Amino acid sequence: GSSLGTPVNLAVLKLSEQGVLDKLKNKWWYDKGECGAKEKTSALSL
Amino acid sequence: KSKPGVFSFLDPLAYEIWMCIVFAYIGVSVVLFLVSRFSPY
Repeated sequence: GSSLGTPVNLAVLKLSEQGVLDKLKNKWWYDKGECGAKEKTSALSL
Repeated sequence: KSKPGVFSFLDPLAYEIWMCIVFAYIGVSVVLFLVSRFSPY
């Protein structure tokens, strides 16, 4: 019964369509992420 | 300018491998000598 249902539905839909949520996910998962995404060859061992 | 070391041609194989190669050479030679010159045939 809250008057906030339709506005929040439309807000999340608008954000998804324009691309805000994806950017935030990139910001808090991949960016702000420690390890992102060549080593010299080693001599053979016994 | 990394100056390559003399005996850098040994770098592909570790020091232990060369050591044990020498040891195995000696053992092979001795075992061959033995198994060839023991039996009074």
